[PDB]
Amino acid sequence: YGAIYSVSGPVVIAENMIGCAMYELVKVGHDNLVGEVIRIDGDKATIQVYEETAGLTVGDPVLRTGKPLSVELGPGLMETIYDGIQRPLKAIKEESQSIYIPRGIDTPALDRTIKWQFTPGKFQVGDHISGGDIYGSVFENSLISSHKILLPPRSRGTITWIAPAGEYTLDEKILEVEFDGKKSDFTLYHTWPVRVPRPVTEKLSADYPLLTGQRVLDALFPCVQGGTTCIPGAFGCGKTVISQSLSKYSNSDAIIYVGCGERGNEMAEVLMEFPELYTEMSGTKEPIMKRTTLVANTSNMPVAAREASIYTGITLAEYFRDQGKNVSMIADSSSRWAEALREISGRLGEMPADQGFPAYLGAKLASFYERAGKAVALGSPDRTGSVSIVAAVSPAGGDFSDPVTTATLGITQVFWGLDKKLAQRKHFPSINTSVSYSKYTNVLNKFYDSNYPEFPVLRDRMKEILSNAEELEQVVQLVGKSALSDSDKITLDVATLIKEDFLQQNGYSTYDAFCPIWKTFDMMRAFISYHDEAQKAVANGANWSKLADSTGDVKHAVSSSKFFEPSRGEKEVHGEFEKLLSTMQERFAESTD
Amino acid sequence: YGAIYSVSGPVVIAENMIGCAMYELVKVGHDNLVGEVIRIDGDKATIQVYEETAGLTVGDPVLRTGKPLSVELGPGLMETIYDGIQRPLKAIKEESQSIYIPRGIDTPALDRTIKWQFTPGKFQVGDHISGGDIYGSVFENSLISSHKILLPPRSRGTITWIAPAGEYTLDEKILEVEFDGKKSDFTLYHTWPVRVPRPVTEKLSADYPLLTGQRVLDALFPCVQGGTTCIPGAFGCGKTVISQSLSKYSNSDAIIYVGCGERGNEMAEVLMEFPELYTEMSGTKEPIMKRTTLVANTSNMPVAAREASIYTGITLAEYFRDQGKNVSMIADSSSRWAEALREISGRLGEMPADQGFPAYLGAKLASFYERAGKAVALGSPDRTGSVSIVAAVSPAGGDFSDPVTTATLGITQVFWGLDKKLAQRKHFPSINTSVSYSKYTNVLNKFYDSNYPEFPVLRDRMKEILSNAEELEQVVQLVGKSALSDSDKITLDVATLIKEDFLQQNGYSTYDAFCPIWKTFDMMRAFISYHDEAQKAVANGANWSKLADSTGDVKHAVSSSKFFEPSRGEKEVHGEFEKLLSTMQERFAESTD
Amino acid sequence: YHSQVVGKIGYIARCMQTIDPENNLKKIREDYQDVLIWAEKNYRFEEILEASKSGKCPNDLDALSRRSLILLELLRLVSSISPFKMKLDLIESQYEKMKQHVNLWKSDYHVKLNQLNQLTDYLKNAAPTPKNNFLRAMTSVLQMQIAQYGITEDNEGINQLFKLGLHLLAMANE
Amino acid sequence: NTVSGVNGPLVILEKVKFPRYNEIVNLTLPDGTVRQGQVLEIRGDRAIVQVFEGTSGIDVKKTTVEFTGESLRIPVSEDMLGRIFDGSGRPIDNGPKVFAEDYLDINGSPINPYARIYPEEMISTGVSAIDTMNSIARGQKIPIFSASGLPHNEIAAQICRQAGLVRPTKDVHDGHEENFSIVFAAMGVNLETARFFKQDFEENGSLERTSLFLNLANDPTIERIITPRLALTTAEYLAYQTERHVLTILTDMSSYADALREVSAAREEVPGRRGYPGYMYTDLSTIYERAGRVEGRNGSITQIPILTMPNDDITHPIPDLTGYITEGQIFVDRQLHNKGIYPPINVLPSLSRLMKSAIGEGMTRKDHGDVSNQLYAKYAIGKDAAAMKAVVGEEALSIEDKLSLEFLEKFEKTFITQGAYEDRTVFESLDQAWSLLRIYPKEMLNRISPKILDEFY
Amino acid sequence: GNFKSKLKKAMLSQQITKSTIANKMRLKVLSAREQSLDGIFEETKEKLSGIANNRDEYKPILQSLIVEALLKLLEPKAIVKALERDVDLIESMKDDIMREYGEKAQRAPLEEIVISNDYLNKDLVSGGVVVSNASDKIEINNTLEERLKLLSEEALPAIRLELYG
Amino acid sequence: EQKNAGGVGELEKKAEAGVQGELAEIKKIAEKKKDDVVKILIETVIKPS
Repeated sequence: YGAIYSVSGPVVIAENMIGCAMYELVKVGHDNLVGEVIRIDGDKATIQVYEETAGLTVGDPVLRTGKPLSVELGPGLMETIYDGIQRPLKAIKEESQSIYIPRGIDTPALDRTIKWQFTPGKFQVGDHISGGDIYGSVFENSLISSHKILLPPRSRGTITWIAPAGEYTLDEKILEVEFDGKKSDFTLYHTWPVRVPRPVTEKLSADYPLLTGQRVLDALFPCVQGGTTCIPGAFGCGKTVISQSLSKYSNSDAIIYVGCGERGNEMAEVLMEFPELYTEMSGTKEPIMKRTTLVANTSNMPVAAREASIYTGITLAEYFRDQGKNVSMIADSSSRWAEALREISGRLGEMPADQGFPAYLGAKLASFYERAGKAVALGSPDRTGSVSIVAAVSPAGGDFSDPVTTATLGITQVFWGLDKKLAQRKHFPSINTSVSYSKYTNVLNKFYDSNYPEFPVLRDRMKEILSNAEELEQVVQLVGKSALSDSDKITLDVATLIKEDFLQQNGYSTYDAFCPIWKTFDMMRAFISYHDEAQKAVANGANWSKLADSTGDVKHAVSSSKFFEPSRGEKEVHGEFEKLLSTMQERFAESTD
Repeated sequence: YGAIYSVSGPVVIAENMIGCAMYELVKVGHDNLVGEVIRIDGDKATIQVYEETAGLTVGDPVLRTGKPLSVELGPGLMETIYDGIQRPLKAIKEESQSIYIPRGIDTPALDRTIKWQFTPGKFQVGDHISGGDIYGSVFENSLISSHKILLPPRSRGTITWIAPAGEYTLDEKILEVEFDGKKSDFTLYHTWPVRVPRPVTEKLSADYPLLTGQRVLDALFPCVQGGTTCIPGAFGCGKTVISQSLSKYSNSDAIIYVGCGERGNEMAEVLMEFPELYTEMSGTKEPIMKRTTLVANTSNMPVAAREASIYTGITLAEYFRDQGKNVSMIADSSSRWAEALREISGRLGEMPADQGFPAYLGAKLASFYERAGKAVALGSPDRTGSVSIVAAVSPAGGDFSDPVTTATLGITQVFWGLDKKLAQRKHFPSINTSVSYSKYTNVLNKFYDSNYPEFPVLRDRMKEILSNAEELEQVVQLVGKSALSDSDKITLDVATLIKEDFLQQNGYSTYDAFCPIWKTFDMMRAFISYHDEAQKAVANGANWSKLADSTGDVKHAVSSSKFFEPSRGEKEVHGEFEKLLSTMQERFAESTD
Repeated sequence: YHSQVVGKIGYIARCMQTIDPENNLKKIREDYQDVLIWAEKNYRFEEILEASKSGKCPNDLDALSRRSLILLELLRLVSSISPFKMKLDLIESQYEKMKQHVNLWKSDYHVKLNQLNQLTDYLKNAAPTPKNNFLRAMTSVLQMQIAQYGITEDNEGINQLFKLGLHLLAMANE
Repeated sequence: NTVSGVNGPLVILEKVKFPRYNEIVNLTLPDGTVRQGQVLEIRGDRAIVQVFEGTSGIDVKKTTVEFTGESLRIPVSEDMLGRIFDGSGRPIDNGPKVFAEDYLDINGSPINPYARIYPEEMISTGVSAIDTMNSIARGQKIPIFSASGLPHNEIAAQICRQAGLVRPTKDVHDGHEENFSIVFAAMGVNLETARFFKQDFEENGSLERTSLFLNLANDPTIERIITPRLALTTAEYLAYQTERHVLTILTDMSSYADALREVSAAREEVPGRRGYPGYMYTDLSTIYERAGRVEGRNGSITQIPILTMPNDDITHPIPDLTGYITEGQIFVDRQLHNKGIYPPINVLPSLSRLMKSAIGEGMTRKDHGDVSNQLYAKYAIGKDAAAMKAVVGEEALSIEDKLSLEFLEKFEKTFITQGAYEDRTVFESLDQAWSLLRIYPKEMLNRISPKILDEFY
Repeated sequence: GNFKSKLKKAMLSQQITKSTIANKMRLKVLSAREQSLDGIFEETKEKLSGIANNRDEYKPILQSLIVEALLKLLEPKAIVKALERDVDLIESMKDDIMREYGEKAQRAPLEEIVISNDYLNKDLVSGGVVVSNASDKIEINNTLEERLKLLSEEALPAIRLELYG
Repeated sequence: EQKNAGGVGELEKKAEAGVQGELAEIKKIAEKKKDDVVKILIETVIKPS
């Protein structure tokens, strides 16, 4: 077919190509290496390979398979690790004896000899089918039914053969579709392109929250299941602690970890720490390992796996969202995929337009966030699904106001602050009230306020108290303090306790890193009631030391009530928060007089 | 050999060039202008022209010499001025009647009309020889012979015929080498390319003290024999005064002056001021001009002489260090050679790095910085030599964030400060601890402070008081003098007296003379004893005006101590500094009671 | 590589033969027998380079540079003490004491030979005068006391004569 | 193979595409000297190679080229330690040939067991300020950041001088359960700074367990950048082959960034912003790809690169690109070096996220990061109190601002001040940090738990 | 205190000779192993030089190297340069090189073998020929000494591990 | 200081007497099986590599 014209870096150019697309995958070299032609100019097409070049010479045969290069979706996704193309690193670790993917060693997208339990769905002989419909199920990971059998998208017809219940393999057909003749046989696994998005029936608004396990995040703004939010990073300011605490504290049915580039210790520490740690929805054994999907790519891996890792993670998140379950998508980070696209653009020779980044990094980065969200599931059943996209951002263009962080912050809908200076005082993640915003607070306030919501009134006074504490802290150090009012000192003292009990958190404990929504709303309502009681008592005539000494054990119990966990009562609410209001009323009445 | 195909800008194209090497020096056209081959593409080679020419026709022949551009190594370099292209300026000044380089000239590499006295060393007929051995000597100075007759590098064999002592010329051969038959004859002068570094026998650590002759330079951070020093600053910092004072007041065997582009008056003032002064190293009959080599480079001179001036001066300093004598290389400045390399890179059409400078400036500066240093002399005799390169840097637009100052300051181990505000007070170059540092100051203070000197305690306390003087001046300027105590005023007056007495180099009656470390040790000990007596006298009750008026003639006598000549009763201790300790003790005793 | 070791071996053999041609330094000449063995017979550079590259001669150029520098310092100290005669046992004990130090040109023994070489070098190219006659007699008495007492002992007469010679050299013609 | 032309360090040859990528070739010049080179890029009917040692003496028709037929590999064996070797073929490095018994590639083509194992035991070079502020474990990439205007070669010489003495305290501390190996890789640095590090390593008595690699500053950037892959390949082959802990230092990254910026002047690739190429993350990640734990628990591999900031900014491509591949960073102090304190550092922007899980049991306490967070917040409060008190005076400073200001000077002049060859355990550094941390009351600290803070203060 | 500082400064000097002896022993061991490999390779070079003295059995070895260089060249015309004692064997067996080269490839037919007057020396190359293109642009060294020297870099580790292990 | 004045002779006695017997037995064992490596290297040189 084709011939290797020139090889420079990790990308190889092959000429003698006719009728090739921009997404078809072919084998480059004499070892049958995995690759995909991203772009082509004339007769020579440039294809990025998933392995490095360590002896590849020109004049090698390049034969295209005749179809697009994507990942295989089916049973065997959970309890597996893929680098950037869903390749078994455990098989290469035993066979090849190394950790990295070497040239000339390939593997499949899933297991072949592993048999699964096949169960028939709601289809029979002569029943109608469509793309994304529920055709069956897989009995693997028996803690929760996550493996759902779905048909390929853009393909419909009638079910001519209905396989019965029993044991089957991943290489034998059990279903056949007939729509104007025999189109093709269907197996337990299905193929789908990673560079092509998954279609849906219709988009819907977010009306369900997502428990991320953050006291300052859920206390500051209402969480949503299926929203888009960004997280600022500084390369060592508490991003991995919030990522591991957000992944462990997540209560979704599936976990999709997609890493374009990391240091390397976080991938092995997350995989080894994942099968020995129980989350909020954990079970007897394998609570995070059985329900989580591992797609980790390091900095030492190729740029093709790091660039295709976001497409494989978004395709796995859309595949898990198409089944009708709630999945949390954690991406870390977009700066590694933008750095890999800047390395591929620097190797190809494209002129950048992002101050050291690619010109299409803004549209390609903004298009990745648009493919994640809550909506109706594609197919005739029309199930309810959602995908919460949590992607971290970090500036690499040489400034904090670069176009990558501006496009990623403008395209996002949720705001999560993170400062390196505030994280050094043991207050990670230090969120900013002036740069924080949430658009789904009005829609989430109907259902959350319909159940038991009080987050808005204490949240607006908490944000105004944080802005007044920041303005008083900047004006005090700027102008110089020689006196202090009791109203600003009470707001600064309430902002210090709210920043200590809310901003202070960790990613390795559960006593001071786990709090319910009712306990956080009762603590924020108790702090807002104590701030309103101190502000109302200060207006009637009183001192600041007489107000703090009049409060006494109320602020020490409210500040010391953030290290416990729910182990009492028959619900999330506890009796310690209800008894603090009666002592806070007597302490507020005695503090005034 | 070749023919000129086209001439665009300062770069010319010559076709039919297949024997020309990289960086080979040849003559383009009939003018005999200096040039070098920078790049070659096929049969047509690109030759960059450095000399100014406005009569170069398209089609003129190019005559290649067959070797790269270098400098001559032999007797006759001292007491003569030469250019960067190995051309005599005195023969062009006498013959052409122009002091500068005319538009198109041709002369020999050295003076062939002056005979020298060649004497045989310890060699004999039938003894083995090697490249670098002392085969003879040439009498050039009244004290000792500086031009040592040595063999060329990468040459060995047996001495078949040894020439006797007498008068001869550089063109006539006096030595014959027998190795594997009749190889070739040797002469008094030898050639060496400027694009290849000379070899050495072995490297040694730089821990020997180098008497530069400056009280401010050796007082704060004195350099060592074989190190690298960088000095930044704007126009008007005293680079030619430090080069002439370092060359005349230096105690090394040879002085290397390299001009990388000046205004023109500084080279004539340094050349005429070099033989008009008297050397303080036991020498007469023009001792400063006889042991110093002057490289004349102007601002409107050729780019080949300015760019290859550091390689020719580093090659001559490497030959003088290989001969067995210690040589100190003073260059000012590398910003003209970096601007000439950026001008050649901009005219050649290559990709720059930042501000028009090429990316090879770090490797070119690292090659010249790696080519100099202290080590064992090459040859069978195993002599000891040293090469101390001191090159000042300047910005390209007025900022110190350029790659030349950052690469020269980062690659160097010793830094020399420069204050713009202190330069207005006639104290340029003034820096104590805030803009300069030295890694060899501990080994230099430990080695020189063993028997004679006590510089480490007064240098540490003077560095601490000089570091606290900036915070005392900033706190006195920002807040005021009411919050400051008498110790900050005494340390501020001691920092102004030590900075005015040490940083000041221009007198009011005559030029400053040479001063050793023993002379500056009495002034630093008198300033440390005056600061300790003034600070200790204020604790027991004493006015600041009574102590500052109690000092009196100590500050005026300490200022005029640098103008007087050394050896006024002793070499390590002076009689003038002894009265300041008794007067400070009498004023401190009278100020207490 | 091998040419520097062959040139250092031939220069060490020529310096060893020019140092003592009477066969009196058996201790210094015993350690230099491996370099004097190839210098005692006619051999080309290809035979010394082939014999040194095949592991049959000394190839450490770093140790041969310091070992040749110690023999050059001993030959320079023995040649600088002329016309006075030094003892062979004092020269062997001075070479053994100087060779046993961690730094050869770091002590005062090299500074005393450099000061005597600068004092004799300053008077070797000067006319007859009172400072040249007094410095010549002080350099002759310093050469006789340095040849008789050695350079290992730090006597006050050698330091006073060296300080008087350096103080006389530091003066001018007025 | 006849060369058509030569532009700078790269040479263009006219021939068929018989050789492959990374194919070693020999360039025959007319001056009686043969040089070796590696093909950086291969094309159809042409090849681009870079001279490893010099570029002077390249003709068009008078010179010829020949292919060796073997890839660029460095011979590594079990006898490389205890002597000076080189991988560039130079006779001034104590032998140009190592004479190893195994042939391994410089890019990890045969094996690369890294990036798949977490750290288990902690490591300490003997600095209470560096190990106390940032938790360094076996297999973590803790880089030391430098700046233009400070002695980074003295800090790298102190880090190389500290190698060999921490191995005896590491066995008694239970941090190392095998032999210790040292790997020295020099590329782009001057020979004067490398000679002081070799004389300090030989004077310290640790040259037998360490191997030195000498790379000159007058050779091409492909040889200096290729030397760290050979040093990391020899350290990974020695760590995986013998089951020992290998600690490698790579200085300097600025010379590798300048060599990468000077490269690609005749190839089809173009440089990005600031003169450096856009694919510098892959070249910087290739040296860090051989770092980490080994497969099967066969020893470990530690890498500590020394990078000097030319602009003094934290937004450069070398520290910004190297900071993403590494974990955290250690920023040195330029003002602390002028006062006479070494090794000066800053705990304000220096933070490690994996310092909690990287620390183990039996070699360090659990309250190390709790005192480090309060010490970093006290240092930032002392810097903000000094900056706020510098402008106005003694009016905007509070009671905690004066205690943080005195604790910043006492901690900067007490914990940062140490010797170059001195060593100390983690208990002595934690006891000195706990003793120096007792300058503020317990009612104004919130970066630690009350149970661990009440027991030890 | 001064006796302790002088005792430490006097005691710190042992590591230079203590490391220099271990460096000299490790350099002497590598010099002995390289001296044994340099004699084993000298015996292999003497056996290869003795095997090249044949006149009838040496034709397929040079014909296989000329066919190997012709298969890497892929040109229709190639000049074969060899020693003064090898052109007579290739001149009488020039059809076997074109038949064996033509039977293993079909991208270009070999129709002429130009044996010029350039004779290779016998003191630097013991047997073998040098195949080059007709335009003099690409030259492939197919000598036995170049193949043994280039193969010694990969055969030296297996012989070194099998000889000292 | 006497232990450092007398330690200058141990560099040659510790290096010559340290490894002096292994260079003869290694050359004897290497010279014994030299025919197999010479026959394998001679057989590999006579064919294409």
